[PDB]
Amino acid sequence: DKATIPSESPFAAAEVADGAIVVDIAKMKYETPELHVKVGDTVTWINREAMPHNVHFVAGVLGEAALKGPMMKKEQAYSLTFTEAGTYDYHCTPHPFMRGKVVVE
Ligand SMILES: [Cu+2]
Repeated sequence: DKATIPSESPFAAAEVADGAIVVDIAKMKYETPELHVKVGDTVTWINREAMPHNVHFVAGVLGEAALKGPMMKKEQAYSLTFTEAGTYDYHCTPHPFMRGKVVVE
């Protein structure tokens, strides 16, 4: 896997690690649809709206199988730590029109 997952379950926005690299989700969009980070960084998505959202990576992207993240409720978060350079596209399972990518340098 080209990513590790600190927590399988979503957690509270207030529980996000200091100096976290945050991508907010609001208005049915990932606020930073093109995020650039370095190898070893942890990316955290935070849902700021009542409609649940997730991040879903298709099979072959971060590993052999698809990585379908859990649904985040309002003010819930979810992290992924990227261990290899590359460009990783993702989308929201229930709302596939919501798309983003993280470019690991
Ligand atoms: Cu969504």
